[PDB]
Amino acid sequence: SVGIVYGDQYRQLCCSSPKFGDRYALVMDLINAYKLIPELSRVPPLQWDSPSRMYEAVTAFHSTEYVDALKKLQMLHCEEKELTADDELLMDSFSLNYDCPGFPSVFDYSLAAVQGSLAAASALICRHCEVVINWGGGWHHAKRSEASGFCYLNDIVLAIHRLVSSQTRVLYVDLDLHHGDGVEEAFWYSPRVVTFSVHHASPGFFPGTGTWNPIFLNGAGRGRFSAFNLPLEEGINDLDWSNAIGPILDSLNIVIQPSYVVVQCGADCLATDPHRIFRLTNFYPSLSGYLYAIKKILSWKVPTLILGGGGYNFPDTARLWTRVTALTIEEVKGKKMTISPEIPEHSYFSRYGPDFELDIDYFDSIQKHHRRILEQLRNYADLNKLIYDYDQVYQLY
Ligand SMILES: O=C(NO)c1cccc(C(=O)Nc2ccccc2)c1
Ligand SMILES: [K+]
Ligand SMILES: [K+]
Ligand SMILES: [Zn+2]
Repeated sequence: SVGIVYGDQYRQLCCSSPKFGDRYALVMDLINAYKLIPELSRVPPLQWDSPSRMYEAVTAFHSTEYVDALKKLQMLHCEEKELTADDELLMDSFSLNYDCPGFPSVFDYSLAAVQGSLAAASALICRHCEVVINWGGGWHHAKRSEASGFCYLNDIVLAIHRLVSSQTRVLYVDLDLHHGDGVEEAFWYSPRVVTFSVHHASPGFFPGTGTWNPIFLNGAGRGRFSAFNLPLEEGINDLDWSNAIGPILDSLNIVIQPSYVVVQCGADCLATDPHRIFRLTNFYPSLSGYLYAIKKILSWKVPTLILGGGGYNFPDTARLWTRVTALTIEEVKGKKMTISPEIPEHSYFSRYGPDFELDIDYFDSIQKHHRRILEQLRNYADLNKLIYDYDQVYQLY
């Protein structure tokens, strides 16, 4: 089946943050408005037997002291009184400040994504679902003891850890506009989790990694060559973005033969995202780079976790992820999803004006990266004794 994470409490928590507002509600309600919910298996978020079991799960990646501080931040933001200087300094030591502020539900909000993505991983492991979608997850920037980029807990890392610990290899594909630094770092020393991020990178652009640092770092220790990156200049359209990552994706699957694929599908590469950097679309006849990538990953018939992430044009993010959800149903079940070009009437219909259409309202370096990435993949296969056909992989590019 195709699973999707939702629930009443989950929805409330995913809509409780100042940065992402009600985005998750728009996403799930547009999926509902297009009558996709009956096609999908609801995956309930994971809950625990006790505080200690919860800490045991979250501190599989995060430090106890960081989790403590994040919970304290929520507590402090539920009281009217201003933080003490000592508490401000404590929060600063975990980067729980500036772009990762406190708010009254910050811990419950952050933990909810973890609950959803851990449940999604478990549904894949027990083979209840062949693919699971979590549009409340995908928070790729959070580090062991540091919040970053409005990511407080790294649900992706925790989900991947569950998968790899269930020879199991996981391929992580990060389609967000931003470099997936938190996930890359978590598995920097781990050959069995290969990370691949395609992203914009340029001087001063967040978070700064995923590019020449100069040479290209790619993992360390036994994880050498296991972290892949494709930085792209601003302005790239569906076709060029698709041709840039298509052969890399196919080569990674052929060589790594992953037992699971985890995809972060942040929507901030859309031409209409307020970042205004890439020119991708949700068009489904150019073909949306996102849909091209997802279709290609699902053609591998590997159990796959599809997560959300960035996306700051909330209606267009719902437009894109609704099409990703329909495409996943089609590819996995084999059942054609016919979707009207009109946004159906529903709770948030007015948010899609004035056009009220499903299509978003939008009218050599890469060759060098391919040669570099192919060489790195050969080095990865050699170091990890993976038998693969070099000529066939070369023909993909
Ligand atoms: O998506 C991200 N990382 O995957 C990310 C990380 C840090 C900051 C922002 C950010 O604030 N973006 C934004 C730009 C313009 C308008 C609204 C929001 C986004
Ligand atoms: K990315
Ligand atoms: K790795
Ligand atoms: Zn992003």
